[PDB]
Amino acid sequence: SYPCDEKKQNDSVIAECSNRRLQEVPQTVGKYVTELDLSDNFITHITNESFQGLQNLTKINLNHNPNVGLNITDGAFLNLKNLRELLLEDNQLPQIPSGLPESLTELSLIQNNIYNITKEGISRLINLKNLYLAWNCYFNKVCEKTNIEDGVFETLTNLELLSLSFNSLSHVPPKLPSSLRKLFLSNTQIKYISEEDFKGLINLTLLDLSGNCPRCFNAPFPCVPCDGGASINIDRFAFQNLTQLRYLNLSSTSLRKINAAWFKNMPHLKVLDLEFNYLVGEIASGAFLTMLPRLEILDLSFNYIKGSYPQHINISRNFSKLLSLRALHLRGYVFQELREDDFQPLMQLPNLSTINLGINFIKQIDFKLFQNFSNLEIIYLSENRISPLVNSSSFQRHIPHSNFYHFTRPLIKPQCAAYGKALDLSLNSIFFIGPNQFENLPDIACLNLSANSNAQVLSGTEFSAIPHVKYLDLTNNRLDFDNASALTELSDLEVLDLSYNSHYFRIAGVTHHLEFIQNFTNLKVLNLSHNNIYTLTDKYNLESKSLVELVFSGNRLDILWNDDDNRYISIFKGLKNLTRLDLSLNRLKHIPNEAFLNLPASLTELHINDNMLKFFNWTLLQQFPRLELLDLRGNKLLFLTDSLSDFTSSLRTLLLSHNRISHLPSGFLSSLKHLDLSSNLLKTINKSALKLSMLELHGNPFECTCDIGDFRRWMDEHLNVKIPRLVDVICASPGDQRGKSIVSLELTTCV
Ligand SMILES: *[C@@H]1O[C@H](CO)[C@@H](O[C@@H]2O[C@H](CO)[C@@H](O[C@@H]3O[C@H](CO[C@H]4O[C@H](CO)[C@@H](O)[C@H](O)[C@@H]4O)[C@@H](O)[C@H](O[C@H]4O[C@H](CO)[C@@H](O)[C@H](O)[C@@H]4O)[C@@H]3O)[C@H](O)[C@H]2NC(C)=O)[C@H](O)[C@H]1NC(C)=O
Ligand SMILES: *[C@@H]1O[C@H](CO)[C@@H](O[C@@H]2O[C@H](CO)[C@@H](O[C@@H]3O[C@H](CO[C@H]4O[C@H](CO)[C@@H](O)[C@H](O)[C@@H]4O)[C@@H](O)[C@H](O)[C@@H]3O)[C@H](O)[C@H]2NC(C)=O)[C@H](O)[C@H]1NC(C)=O
Ligand SMILES: *[C@@H]1O[C@H](CO)[C@@H](O[C@@H]2O[C@H](CO)[C@@H](O)[C@H](O)[C@H]2NC(C)=O)[C@H](O)[C@H]1NC(C)=O
Ligand SMILES: *[C@@H]1O[C@H](CO)[C@@H](O)[C@H](O)[C@H]1NC(C)=O
Ligand SMILES: *[C@@H]1O[C@H](CO)[C@@H](O)[C@H](O)[C@H]1NC(C)=O
Ligand SMILES: *[C@@H]1O[C@H](CO)[C@@H](O)[C@H](O)[C@H]1NC(C)=O
Ligand SMILES: *[C@@H]1O[C@H](CO)[C@@H](O)[C@H](O)[C@H]1NC(C)=O
Ligand SMILES: *[C@@H]1O[C@H](CO)[C@@H](O)[C@H](O)[C@H]1NC(C)=O
Ligand SMILES: *[C@@H]1O[C@H](CO)[C@@H](O)[C@H](O)[C@H]1NC(C)=O
Repeated sequence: SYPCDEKKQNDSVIAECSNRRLQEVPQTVGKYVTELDLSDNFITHITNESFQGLQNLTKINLNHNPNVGLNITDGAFLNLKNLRELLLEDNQLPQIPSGLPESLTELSLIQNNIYNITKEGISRLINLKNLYLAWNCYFNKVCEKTNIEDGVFETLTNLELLSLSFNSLSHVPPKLPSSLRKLFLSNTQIKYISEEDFKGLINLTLLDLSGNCPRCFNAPFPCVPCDGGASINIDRFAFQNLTQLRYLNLSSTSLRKINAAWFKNMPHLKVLDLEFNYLVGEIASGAFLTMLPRLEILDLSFNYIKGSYPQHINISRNFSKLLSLRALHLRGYVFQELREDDFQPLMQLPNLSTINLGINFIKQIDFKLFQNFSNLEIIYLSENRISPLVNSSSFQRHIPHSNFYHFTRPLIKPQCAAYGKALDLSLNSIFFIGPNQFENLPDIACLNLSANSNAQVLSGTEFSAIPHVKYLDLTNNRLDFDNASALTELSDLEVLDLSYNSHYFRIAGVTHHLEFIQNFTNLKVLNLSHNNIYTLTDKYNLESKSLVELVFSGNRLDILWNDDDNRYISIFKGLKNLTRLDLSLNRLKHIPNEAFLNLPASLTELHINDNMLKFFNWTLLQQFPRLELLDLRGNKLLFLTDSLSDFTSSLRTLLLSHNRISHLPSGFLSSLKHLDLSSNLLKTINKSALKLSMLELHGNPFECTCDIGDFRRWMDEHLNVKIPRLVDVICASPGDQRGKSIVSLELTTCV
């Protein structure tokens, strides 16, 4: 299957064929295909010729064509009347391709030049459930405003989703179809919303009016405010008939007042986005809060008053009325202290599991207040000013197809929250953890203390008040490991991340003690990456009866092993239950044979990539019966073993990309399902016949003489072995040949 990778399932077959440098649509496309993917190519012409009696095709993706306009022939797709989804994004169009099929349910024309939405190109469409027209006249192109001729949509009676964001409309278009469920109009330069704007949209569940009269604060053009920094103006009766509304986005509309009356007839509102407005007032005395007993997510982030740095956050009593609230986002309100009384209104909300107070520059917090909550699972306090526990103004400056407006990535890694209540204190000033640092905290399972300039010597008492932490993140600090009892008070610890604490490890004379590792009975994952460890004090071996994974990259094994009295010859041996080991980025030029033999026999996965090894004693693989993955990418390897099977019976994956292998020997030979030989120095592959699902080869300098026949043969016979990127497997020589994919070859002249 070339050049498109025909993948199968589920209950339909698709031809993955994008980003292959195509100038055209291959005709040689397996019949009876559900849909085709042709995004990210150089195609420039779409025509009747283009799709011939495909018939079967339901979906077509032609986005990003070409990667520098796109020419399309009227009625080009009509030959396909089973076409339901058509994607034409980033194709630089200046009009809605005329003559479009009526079988379309979904049509995307995002990121194009279309400034006129018309009945000729649209109204026929009829079966459209989803229509996307975002990013066409987003000043400038140049483009004054988007023009929608009156009634273009009313004939689309099955229209469930209409997206017109990032287009200058000035006014909401009339004659909208009552079937609408989602209406996106973010950044449409609409300043006034009238009573009649959404008159008959009785089925709306989502309305996005964000970025209209934005609060540009600390941003330049294309961010453009309404004259005099005025907020969007919404009529009192603008939403009286939108009783099905679940999601309302009013982020960055420069609102100062929220009219409670807008919500009288909106009992189902689950999500309300009010980020990037000027609502500190409303937050203190907002009547609109009494109208939302069913709200689950309220985002009030970045509503700070420039230059204001109040002592306390002023949260209205009415917050107590948001009985269905599950998450409250209060980033960037900016205040100095959080007292138990300040959060009174929220202590009764039964479903509140997430409180986000990131970026508030809070100096003090009465932590006992968190114990008075029914369901907190996530306490996000990153980027605050908590100090070790023994003003009047401030200068805070803030600086797709995607959004919601809140960094949709989770607040805490999921591998961490999964264990329980999570507390994030990263990016604070806990440069030293005091004796009462964590007093009065609920039972925390997940804790992040990353990036706090902490240079202390942990001694075994710092976490006595929260001894049930399972996942502890101590990355990016300058901890001084000079006490064997460090962290032993966390008997339940399962994941410990000490990455990026190189500062004391680098200094000669300072002592380093990692003995605490063995004291944990349930420790599973330990990451000591990027610590430049090159010596240990007194106790030279890491040991754990439980540890399963050890990430030791970015340290200095070259020094620990490559020199010495064999002090660290058995450094990892005592990791009796280890299955994964990362030794990348350790500047290894040579591994002592006994050093390698002492790695735990229990290993199933070993990474040694990105070192500088030139030889590898394969024979050593004999002592690793359970070894399934072996990674050696990014080295300087020269030769391969001639008898691989006399050493391994379990190896399944072998990664050797970015090496200096120039000759693949006889064989091999095997449980080996994956082999990566991409980016090496293979001029050609000698016959080497024969159970493997994948073989990577792009990047080698192949010699395209008739010798490329044995191999060329090989592939033809085995379409059962995936060769990702055949397109990139290229001829290095000879010169007429060079640059040509080893399959494009006009072999015939070979006779
Ligand atoms: C210190 O060292 C530790 C340990 O290695 C690092 O933490 C690990 O980080 C790795 C890499 O981020 C994590 O692996 C990732 O896990 C994600 C979540 O997995 C869960 O959910 C999936 C399905 O979503 C299940 O399959 C799975 O069993 C888990 O329940 C995955 O989503 C990630 O995606 C992977 O697969 C996709 C396939 O599409 C690929 O696109 C990705 O590239 C990737 O291969 C990935 O598997 C691992 O969870 C971490 N361990 C822990 C305990 O957190 C630290 O980050 C490191 N510290 C620093 C600073 O580097
Ligand atoms: C204003 O707030 C709005 C209310 O939340 C925001 O609306 C959201 O906008 C985002 C981005 O445009 C949409 O997210 C996308 O959704 C599609 C659809 O995926 C569907 O299928 C997947 C299966 O994989 C499923 O998991 C989803 O739940 C969907 O059913 C995705 O394909 C995209 O990758 C992306 O996630 C939201 O869907 C949309 N919310 C809703 C409820 O429709 C809006 O973005 C905000 N405005 C701005 C300017 O930020
Ligand atoms: C602890 O918080 C830190 C800081 O926010 C997180 O580290 C960042 O992680 C993100 C995404 O993984 C990266 O884009 C940043 O570069 C990281 N910054 C720093 C300072 O390291 C970290 O992921 C958090 N840890 C957990 C377990 O949630
Ligand atoms: C819109 O709201 C007004 C308010 O009186 C009401 O009279 C009208 O019936 C509503 N329209 C629809 C279609 O529900
Ligand atoms: C504890 O929570 C309840 C609300 O559930 C509240 O009445 C009480 O005042 C809180 N305790 C303190 C000390 O704030
Ligand atoms: C909210 O909390 C109540 C009481 O703990 C629980 O019964 C309910 O299921 C929770 N709501 C959701 C949506 O999980
Ligand atoms: C570790 O720290 C504890 C508390 O400071 C201390 O009592 C002990 O002497 C230190 N040294 C060792 C090796 O445990
Ligand atoms: C940790 O293990 C070492 C060596 O077995 C032992 O000396 C020490 O008492 C242990 N520490 C704790 C807190 O259990
Ligand atoms: C070995 O690792 C496995 C997998 O996490 C774990 O279940 C087992 O308890 C570990 N062994 C010991 C001795 O803790």
